[PDB]
Amino acid sequence: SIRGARIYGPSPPADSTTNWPLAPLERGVVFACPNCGKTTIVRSARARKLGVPYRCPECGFVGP
Amino acid sequence: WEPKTALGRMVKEGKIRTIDEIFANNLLIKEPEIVDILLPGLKQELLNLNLVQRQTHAGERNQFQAVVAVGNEDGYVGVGIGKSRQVRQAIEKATREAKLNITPVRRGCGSWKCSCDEPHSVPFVVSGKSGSVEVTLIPAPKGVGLVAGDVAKVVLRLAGIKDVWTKTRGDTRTTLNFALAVFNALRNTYYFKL
Amino acid sequence: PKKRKNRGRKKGDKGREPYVYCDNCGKVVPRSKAIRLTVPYSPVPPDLARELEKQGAIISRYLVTKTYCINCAVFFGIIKVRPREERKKRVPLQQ
Amino acid sequence: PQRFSRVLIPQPRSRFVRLRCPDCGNEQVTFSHAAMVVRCLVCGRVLAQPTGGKAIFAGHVVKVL
Amino acid sequence: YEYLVPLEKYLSAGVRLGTRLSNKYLEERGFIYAVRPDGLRIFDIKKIDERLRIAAKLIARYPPDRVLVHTTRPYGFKPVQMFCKFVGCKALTGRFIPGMLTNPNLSNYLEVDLLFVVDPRLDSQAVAEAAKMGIPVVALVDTDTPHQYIDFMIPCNNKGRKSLALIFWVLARQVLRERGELKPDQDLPVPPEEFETR
Amino acid sequence: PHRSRHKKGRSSSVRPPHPTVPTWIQYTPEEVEQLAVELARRGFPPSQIGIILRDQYGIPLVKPITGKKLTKILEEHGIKQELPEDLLNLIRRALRIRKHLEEHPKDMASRRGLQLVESKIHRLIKYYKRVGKIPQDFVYNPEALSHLA
Amino acid sequence: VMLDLLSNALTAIKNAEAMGKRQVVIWPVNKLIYYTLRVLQRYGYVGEIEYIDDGRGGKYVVQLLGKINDIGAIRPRFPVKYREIVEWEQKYLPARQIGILVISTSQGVMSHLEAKEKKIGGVLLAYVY
RNA sequence: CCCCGGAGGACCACCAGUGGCGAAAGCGGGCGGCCAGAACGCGCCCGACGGUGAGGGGCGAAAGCCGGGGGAGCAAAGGGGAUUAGAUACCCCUGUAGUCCCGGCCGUAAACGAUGCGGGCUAGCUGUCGGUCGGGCUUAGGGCCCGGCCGGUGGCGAAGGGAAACC
RNA sequence: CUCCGCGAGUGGUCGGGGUGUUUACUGGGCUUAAAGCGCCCGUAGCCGGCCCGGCAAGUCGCUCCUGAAAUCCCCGGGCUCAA
Ligand SMILES: [Mg+2]
Ligand SMILES: [Mg+2]
Ligand SMILES: [Mg+2]
Ligand SMILES: [Mg+2]
Ligand SMILES: [Mg+2]
Ligand SMILES: [Mg+2]
Ligand SMILES: [Mg+2]
Ligand SMILES: [Mg+2]
Ligand SMILES: [Mg+2]
Ligand SMILES: [Mg+2]
Ligand SMILES: [Mg+2]
Ligand SMILES: [Mg+2]
Ligand SMILES: [Mg+2]
Ligand SMILES: [Mg+2]
Ligand SMILES: [Mg+2]
Ligand SMILES: [Mg+2]
Ligand SMILES: [Zn+2]
Ligand SMILES: [Zn+2]
Ligand SMILES: [Zn+2]
Ligand SMILES: [Zn+2]
Repeated sequence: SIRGARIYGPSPPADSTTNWPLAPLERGVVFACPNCGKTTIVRSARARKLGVPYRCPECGFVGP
Repeated sequence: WEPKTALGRMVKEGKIRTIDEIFANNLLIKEPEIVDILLPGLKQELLNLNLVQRQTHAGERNQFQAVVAVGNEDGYVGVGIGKSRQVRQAIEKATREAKLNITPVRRGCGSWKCSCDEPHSVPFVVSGKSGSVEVTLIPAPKGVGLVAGDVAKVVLRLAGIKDVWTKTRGDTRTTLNFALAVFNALRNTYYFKL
Repeated sequence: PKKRKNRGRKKGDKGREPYVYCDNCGKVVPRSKAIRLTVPYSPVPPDLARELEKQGAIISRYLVTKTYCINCAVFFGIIKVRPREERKKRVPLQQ
Repeated sequence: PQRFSRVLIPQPRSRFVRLRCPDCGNEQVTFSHAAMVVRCLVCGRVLAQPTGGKAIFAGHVVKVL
Repeated sequence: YEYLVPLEKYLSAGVRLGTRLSNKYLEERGFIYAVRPDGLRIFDIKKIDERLRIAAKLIARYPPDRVLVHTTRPYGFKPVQMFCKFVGCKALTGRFIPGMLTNPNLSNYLEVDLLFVVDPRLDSQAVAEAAKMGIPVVALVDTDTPHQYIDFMIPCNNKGRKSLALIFWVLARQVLRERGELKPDQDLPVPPEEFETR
Repeated sequence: PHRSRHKKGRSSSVRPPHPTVPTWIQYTPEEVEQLAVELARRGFPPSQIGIILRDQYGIPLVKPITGKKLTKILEEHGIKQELPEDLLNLIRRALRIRKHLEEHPKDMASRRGLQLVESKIHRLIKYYKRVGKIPQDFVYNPEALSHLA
Repeated sequence: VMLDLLSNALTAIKNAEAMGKRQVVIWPVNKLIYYTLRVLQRYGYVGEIEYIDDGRGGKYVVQLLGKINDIGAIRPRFPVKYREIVEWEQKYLPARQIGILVISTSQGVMSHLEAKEKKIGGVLLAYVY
């Protein structure tokens, strides 16, 4: 994959189900799990528009 | 200054002291004052200035369209456009939109003819496009320099890149589109699924 | 530039159309691209007070269709020059 | 049928049906989508009429295999 | 299965009545339960209850002032009004002014961290601004609604006054219980019927 | 037609992924072979024989029960077609089209159908000559091939 | 008419990854497809690989991990030498540390890293990054 | 103009649709005969026999040409009546090839979706056509309604693409 | 008059390459900008399903006999360095 490349800059928030990064000037959405509230759920704008499902690592809840 | 918009309130209250945290947590900048607060070392350059006219019954009504590139020379760049009846407020509008549209740029090595682990070039091969100008940025060995066009060199230097190889397609004489495509590629460095 | 996605005529997946002849005209076009406006039609309108329910006088009405090319359809006001946004509105042609 | 790249394991949508002839009473195995006139093997009466889809059965359906 | 409100109240308010359209997305999710021989879509009332519960937990975790509840449907003006009066949220019935969330130079420039639209197919401007700004969105979706930019959806009959009033009363009661001003036994000071618009 | 058709259908039978002997079958493999030879002597072609076995006799597939194919069984039991079944069918179709074209010489649609059928005949002859199932000197002469109709 | 199952499967994987799906179903398949998927899973670009025994040759259900930025089969299948590996490396990959070429060699299908380790050559198959 | 009769040539009104069939050109009254090509359903047969295709072919609107028949309506050319500065046009009356049929030649068209043919993958919503399956009803019919699949045919529109219109 | 570029050179016209992703293998385009033959059948050619066994022709690895010298790239040395 990546072998010893040290890539600079701030790191982006990673989408919690597709690893699509919330890039600068595009605003995703970060919230807490609606069923538990323990884990965080991150949705990039692409996944929000496409309606990509998300799963809680702790509970078995799949939301928009 | 009044910290209109709540992000500006936190930025003037010092709860956010660095520009890196905004782009780390996906925060949207709606005001330029946050940018001048968090990046006092911001250099702005006038990349292009074209005269633009509308036809009317009494004759053409001219307006300046100024393109401005802002950058910290350390991996932060943005480009903005401003149309105004006079050049001064046209440049002011372009500077404000550049400050609003500033974004981080990922840097590194990755050229096959280099081994240094410095931010001198782009980390991987990236592409950008604006209308029909397509610009591919390629990592280069250290010491080569900027091997792009002049406005591309200005944008890359403002973004804090030392060496790169470019591959362009389409009419690069459209200075606005060339600048926008280069800035688009630099912003597309963050769309790479690492 | 290509105006309309229809080609100006809702013809369907075919190669040639049977085509018709225009009224007050003959420039015309095929079965599609022509206007087929229908009117109720009856001889001697409002004489029903002085006829019909006088004598025995049983009248008849006959729905009638008139076929027009684009030139006549614009000429008798059955078609206007709508804006680009309103070009895709589906309205009936006043019966 | 559907696309073989979309269905995981494609299977036959038809079935085999056992029939009891109402005249004599012989049991027979017959394709559900019979593309011919299926007759009782003993008395000779018609047990299945072919259509464009599932065949029409004249004998009692003992069990669908 | 144990219900937030009785099944008789649910099936009298008609919360599980869907539009006769198709929705492959909702069908795949499983919020569609049964279609009659007249083409009417019926939701799963159990899934409706579980999504009401999880939604109430969602609004409970936010400060009520930073939650904007909006509808343009006049049928939803009243239920959202009593819901939001009893919770304490920026409310908005009527026209969502464009630029309220995107234009900070506007007089009604609100700042919220959660948006709750009654119907996303009609309240599109609020959903569009929420997508542009990165604000979480909750919606009472049925067969006709577009699912884009909705972080949480409750498949329910978001058309009828009775269904809207019952759903908003249930949500207000559960959000009050989760906040802690009500234990799991009490009800609101007013019945569901006062939520229904006139 | 073969190229640029208006429709491209998917109609075909979906068999089990690995066919096996049916548990309910009342026919042994040898009885299956005798039934096939009976239908062959009656004169049905192999496709029709398979349909007859599936429908009247409830034989789902000859290959799982007997381990052979229907034409292989017929070949073993003294049944050998002059030409392969599909090639013979195409030749008979071409002969019928030519007989029609004798009395109707202006049927251009029929002429195009005949061209399609004859091209199919040529492709099948190329394949069969390559695999040796027909003599390498075989040539499609409709005037000398009238006996197959 | 279907010609190259490898390019078909790789482009199907690319389409599913662009749509952000969790799993992609691959029909028809061959051993070359299986070994390519094995190399991808070994380098982490592709997750779990489940075989399905439908009667028509088999299917592969592949889990996607959000790791692919671009995939594709190099066609034509160019014969490459060990000394010639590096120019194809620079031709198809971004960065000297990112991505891998897939090569079919006389010791089997492997990555360009393993080919350079073994000091061999072969036929180029695909690229991943 | 009306009625009573006869003769002749063309076309197939409404139903009738971005409806159907066909490779394209193209095909619209009914009945019958002879053919062709698809879609659908199938645990039927063969077992890769496939794609595309230079060169080489065959089909190919209208007008036109060669020979024969026919000729109702229309009608290039032409004649006349008007209009105009002029009017060898546009309007009116008339009118011949031609238009129709048979055999052949021509081989062209904005012959257009200005979009070569084959195969795979990639949100959906909606009208309609054919087959088929599940349920409900029944003008008890080859019927109607809802849902699924397959295959066409339109509209809007994810992702993506584009100089943009837009696909 | 004064300044600029190169300098024992500096200019003019030609031809080649760059320019040029305007010949496109890398690497272009064909709805409307130039560009899908009016449509179809098919020869050569090119491109072609899956599994198993044999070969080892292409392919890959090593090695040998070679591919004159000069020329080209790297290294050391000798002309005062340089050539
Ligand atoms: Mg035409
Ligand atoms: Mg529907
Ligand atoms: Mg061939
Ligand atoms: Mg061909
Ligand atoms: Mg040719
Ligand atoms: Mg003619
Ligand atoms: Mg005459
Ligand atoms: Mg006349
Ligand atoms: Mg053309
Ligand atoms: Mg184009
Ligand atoms: Mg070009
Ligand atoms: Mg053109
Ligand atoms: Mg064409
Ligand atoms: Mg030509
Ligand atoms: Mg032409
Ligand atoms: Mg060898
Ligand atoms: Zn959870
Ligand atoms: Zn370096
Ligand atoms: Zn007219
Ligand atoms: Zn019987």
